[PDB]
Amino acid sequence: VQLVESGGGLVQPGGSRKLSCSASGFAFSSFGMHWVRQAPEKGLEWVAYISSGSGTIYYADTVKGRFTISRDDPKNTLFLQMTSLRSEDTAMYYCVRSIYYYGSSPFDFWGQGTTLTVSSDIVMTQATSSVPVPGESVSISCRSSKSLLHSNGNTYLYWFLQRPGQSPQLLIYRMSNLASGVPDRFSGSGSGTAFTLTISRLEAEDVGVYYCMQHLEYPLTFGAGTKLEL
Amino acid sequence: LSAEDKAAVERSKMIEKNLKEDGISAAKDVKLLLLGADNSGKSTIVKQMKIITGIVETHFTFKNLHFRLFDVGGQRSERKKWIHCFEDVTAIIFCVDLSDYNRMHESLMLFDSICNNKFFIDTSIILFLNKKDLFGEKIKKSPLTICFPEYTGPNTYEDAAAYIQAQFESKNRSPNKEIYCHMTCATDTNNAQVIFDAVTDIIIANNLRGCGLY
Amino acid sequence: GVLILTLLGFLVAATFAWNLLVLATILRVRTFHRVPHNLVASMAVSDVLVAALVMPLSLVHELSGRRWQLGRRLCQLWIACDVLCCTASIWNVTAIALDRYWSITRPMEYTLRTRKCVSNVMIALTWALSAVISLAPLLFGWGETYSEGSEECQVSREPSYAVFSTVGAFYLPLCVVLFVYWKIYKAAKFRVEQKEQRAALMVGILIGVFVLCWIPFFLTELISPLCSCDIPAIWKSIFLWLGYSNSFFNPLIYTAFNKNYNSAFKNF
Amino acid sequence: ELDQLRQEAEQLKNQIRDARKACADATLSQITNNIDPVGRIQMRTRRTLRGHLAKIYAMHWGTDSRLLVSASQDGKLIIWDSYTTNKVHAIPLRSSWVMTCAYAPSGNYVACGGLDNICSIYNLKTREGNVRVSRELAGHTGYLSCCRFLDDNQIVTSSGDTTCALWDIETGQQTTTFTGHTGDVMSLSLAPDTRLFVSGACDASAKLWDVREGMCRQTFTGHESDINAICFFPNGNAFATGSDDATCRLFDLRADQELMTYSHDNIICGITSVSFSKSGRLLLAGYDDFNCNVWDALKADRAGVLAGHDNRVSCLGVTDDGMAVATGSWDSFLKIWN
Amino acid sequence: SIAQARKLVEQLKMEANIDRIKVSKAAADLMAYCEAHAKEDPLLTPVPASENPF
Ligand SMILES: NCCc1c[nH]c2ccc(C(N)=O)cc12
Repeated sequence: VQLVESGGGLVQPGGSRKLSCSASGFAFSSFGMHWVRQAPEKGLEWVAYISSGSGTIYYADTVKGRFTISRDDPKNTLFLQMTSLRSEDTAMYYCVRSIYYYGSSPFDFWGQGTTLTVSSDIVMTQATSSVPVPGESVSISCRSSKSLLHSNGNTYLYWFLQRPGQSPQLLIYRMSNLASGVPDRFSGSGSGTAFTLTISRLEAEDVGVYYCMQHLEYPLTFGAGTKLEL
Repeated sequence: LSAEDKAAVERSKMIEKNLKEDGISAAKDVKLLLLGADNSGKSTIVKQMKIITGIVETHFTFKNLHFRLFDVGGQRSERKKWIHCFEDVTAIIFCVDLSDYNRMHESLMLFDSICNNKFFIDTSIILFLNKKDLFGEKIKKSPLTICFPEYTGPNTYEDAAAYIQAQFESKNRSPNKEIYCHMTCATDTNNAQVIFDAVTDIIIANNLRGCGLY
Repeated sequence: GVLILTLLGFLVAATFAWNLLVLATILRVRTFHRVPHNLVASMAVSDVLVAALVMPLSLVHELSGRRWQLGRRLCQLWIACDVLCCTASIWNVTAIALDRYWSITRPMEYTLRTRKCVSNVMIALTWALSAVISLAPLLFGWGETYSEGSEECQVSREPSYAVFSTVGAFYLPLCVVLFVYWKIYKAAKFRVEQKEQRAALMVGILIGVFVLCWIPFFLTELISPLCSCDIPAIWKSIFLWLGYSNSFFNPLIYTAFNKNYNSAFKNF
Repeated sequence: ELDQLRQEAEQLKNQIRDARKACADATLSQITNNIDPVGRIQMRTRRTLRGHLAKIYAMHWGTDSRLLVSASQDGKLIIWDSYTTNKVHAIPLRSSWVMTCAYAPSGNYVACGGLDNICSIYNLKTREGNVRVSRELAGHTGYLSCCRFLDDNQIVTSSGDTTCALWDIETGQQTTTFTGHTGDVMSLSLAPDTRLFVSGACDASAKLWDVREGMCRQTFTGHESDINAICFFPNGNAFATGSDDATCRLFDLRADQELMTYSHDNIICGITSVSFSKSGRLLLAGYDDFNCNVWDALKADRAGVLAGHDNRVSCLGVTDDGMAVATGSWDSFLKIWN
Repeated sequence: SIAQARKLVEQLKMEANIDRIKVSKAAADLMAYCEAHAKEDPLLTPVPASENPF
C-alpha cells in the first residue's frame, strides 16, 4: 500500500493551485478519501471528503465555495482544486483512506503529504499538553462537549500517534478496539464525555503527540494534542 | 442513523447494482445438457466449440446467440443426488454410436432413465446418431443379429437405421415431449444449424402452450 | 315482467367479483409477476369500472324510459365514463392478441426486456386514445350532449362524430384481431389429432364472442345518423346490454382455461 | 476359506444384536409420560433477505449471531447483516455448481465447494480491501457434500466417493482418510469438543469417527432409505437424522441404539435439514412440501409449523444464543424467525 | 476377496466389545439437561420485546 501526493510550492494570495495524489497497492475504487491539513506549528484539521462511487461530498465551513474535490478511478488519482488562496491556507496536506462496513477500521492508512505556502460543533478538549516520562505506565485523558455514545451501542473516538517527521498512525478505533500491527501494551477505555488511553511498559518509539478525534457527525474535529518527552 | 451507518447503506446499494447487471447478461444465454456413453462423440459434436474430473463446460456463438454446453461424464457416482441442478435447461443432447454393438443395451437403458425422470417431464431431446459411414461398412459382415437377436427384416443399411431409431423412440411416454433425430458422420460440419433449428421450434411450442392452442 | 330485471342483477353483481378476484390473485401470488400478466391486469381494471360505474347507474335509465331527472352535471360524467371504459376493454383485447402474434412469428428477439417495453407501451396508449374520443364533445362542441327538453341524455348524434368515433373504437381494431388469429392458425398447422381440434375450438371461441357482442350495436350507430332509420327503443336496449356482457366473458377466456391460474384459484 | 469368513460375520452380527436387547429395559416415551406438554409454538417472520437470483443450496451462521453466508447456483457468495438487512461482501465463484458453505469460528475465512470436486478457502480480513482465494484443496474423486471448520488450519470434508478426509490448509495435503461407507456421504456434524464427528450416507447407516486415531467406533442402522441430514444433541451424547422415508430418528451413543421416531401419517415427502434448540427440547426439520415443522424432542409430538416459502426448503440454522432461526429455500429467498 | 473379508471381521470385533448402559438411565440423563436449561431458551420461553434484537 502506497499513497504519494504531488503539487505544492509558493503561490501569491488570490491565486489557484491543484493538488494530486496517486495510489498503488490496494483496491482504490472501494475506499473513501479525505484531506487533512496541519499548520506549521499547530494541530490537525479536516478539510474535505468524497465517498466511494462519488455520491457524497462534504466540505469544512472555512473552505466552502473555494475548494473542490474529485477523483478519477481508472487512473487511481485524487484531486483538490483551490481558488482565492489566503494566508491561512499555508499547511501540510495529507491523504487518508477509509472504508465503511460492519467491523471495519477507518482512517487506517495515511500518506506523506506536500507543503503549500501562501504569502453547533463538538469541542474536544485535551487539558494536558506535555508529560515527562521507559518501563512505566502513562495515562492520557480526553473530554467532549457532547456525548459520543449512540443508541446502537457504539462510541466513536479515535486515537492517533504522530512521531516527529512522520505521518500519523492509527492506534485505537471505535473506543477500545486495537488496530492491526499495534503491540498489545496499548489499552483504551472510557465512558461518555470521559476517555483515557493507557500505555503499559513504555519503551522506545513511543514518543510523540497523541490526538483525539470524533466521528459522530460532520464536520470531524480533533483535539489539541498531548506530547511525551524524554 | 450515525455517520458511519449512512456510509454502510451506500456500500450495500452499490453491491445490489452490480448483481442486477450480472443477471441481465446471464439471462440471455442458452444452456444445454450433453449426455451419452463413453467414446460416442460428445467431445467433438461441434467443430467451432471452445473450452472455457468434475464437469466440463464448452461454449460457442452462432448467429446472435450464446450457447453453453455441459458434459458430466466424470461423475462416476449416483445421479439421483445431483441431477436436479440441471432442471432449468432448454434441452438435452444425447449421442449414441451405431458401430459399437456392445455399447447398445447400455445406451438404451440410460436413455430410458433420463427420458422418464421426474425433473425432465417436459424437456425435449435432440438425438444424434454418429458413425454412419462405419455402420454401412460393418452391417455386411455383422447382420445386426449380435445386438438384436429378435430382428427379422432386410439386411439393407436403410432398414437397419430405421429399426435402431424406432427402438429409441419407444421409450417416450409423454404428450408434451418431442425428439429430434439426425444422422451425422465424422466429416460432417453442419451441426450448429441443426441445434439452432431445434431450439427455435422448442420456444415456438412453449409460447403456443402458454396461449393455450397446443 | 319483473324477473328479467332480477337476471340483470346477477350479471352486474357477479362481474364485479370475477374481476376483483383476478386483481387480488395477481398481487397475492408471486408467480403471476411475469411479463404477460400486466396486460391481463389492465383488462380487469377496465372491466371493474364498467361493473361499478356504468351498468349500475345506467340500469336506472330503463324503467324511466328516456327521462333523466338526476342532474345536468351528472350526465356529462356518466356519458363520458360509459364511453371511456368500453373503449378500453376493446383495445385491451387487441393488445393481448398482438403480444401472442409476435411471440410465435419472432421468438428469438421478442423476449426478455424488449417484450416488456412494448407490452407497457400498449397499456399506456390504450388509455390515452380512449380519453380523446370520450372527452372531445365535452371540451369542444361537436353536438349537444344534454337538453332540458324531455330530460334526455344521450351521446352526440352529429354525422362527424358518428363516422369518427365508431371507426376509431371498433372498426379499426377489429381488422387487426382477424388478421392476427388467421396467421396464428397457419403457424400451428404449418409447424405441425387433438392439436388440430384444439386449434379450431379455441380460436373460434375468441372470435365469435368478440364478433357477436359488439357488431349489432356498432352497425346501427353508423346508419342512423346517416340514414333516417328510427329503430324501436326495444332494440336500442337489447343491442346495448350485449356490449356490457363482454366484460363478463373476458375472464372466462383469458384466465379460466389456464392451468397456472387454476392452482391459485383453488388455494383461495 | 471364504465361506468360513462369511459365516464368521453372521456370528458376530447376532452377538451385537443380542447385547443391545439386554440393555433395553424401558422406552423414552414410557419414562417421559409424566411431563407437562410444551404447548403451542408460534413464530413470526422478522427479516426477509433478498438479492439472490437462483436457488439457494446452503447457509451457515457466525459465532457472534450477527453475520451469515449463503451460496446459490448463480455463482455468488453473499455475507449478510441480520440486524440492519445489509450486504457486506459479494464473492464471485469460478464454478457455479456449489453445494455447501461454512463459516470459520474466528470469523476470518469461509469455504465452498460442489461438482468441481474442490474445496476453496477465502480470506475476508486482509489488506487491499477485497476478498481473495487463499487455497484450493484437491484429491477427492467425487462431489463435495459438506465441510466444517475445526480451527483456522484444519477442515473436515465429505464427498460422493464414499470417503471423508481431514485437511491441513497450509500444506494443502490430507492427514487422515475415513473409509468404511458403501454409499455416497451426504451429511456431516461436528461435536462441541471437536474430538469426534458423525456422518450419514446413502447406504442408510450412520457412523461415529475419532479424529485423532482415524477409526470407526460405532455404526447405527435404523432407516429404510438414504440419510440427508444429521446433527448432535447440545449435550454431545446423542444425535438426530433425517431421511427420504419421511422420518426423523434419535440415536444415543452410550446405549448404542435408537430411542425415538418422529413420524406422521400425512407426510410423504423427504427431509432436507434438521437442527436443535439451545436446551435440546425442540427439533426443527425442513421438508420438500414447502414447510418446516417443530417437534417435541421428548414427547414426540408436533408443536408448530413454519410456512412462508413457495418452493423446497433446503437449509436450516439456529444461532449460538438461540434467539432466531433462519431458513433458506429454492425460491431465492431466506427469512429470519423469532 | 479374502483381504476384504478379513478387513470386515476385525472391525466387527471392535464394535462388539464395548461398554453399554441401560436405556432407562440414558433417557433420564436427557431429562436433566432439558430441565436445567429451560429458563435460558428464547424459542421455548419468548423474551420480552425490550430484549429482542429482531
Ligand atoms: N355502450 C358503449 C358506448 C360506446 C363506447 N364507445 C363508443 C364509441 C362511439 C359511440 C357512439 N358513436 O355512439 C358509443 C360508444
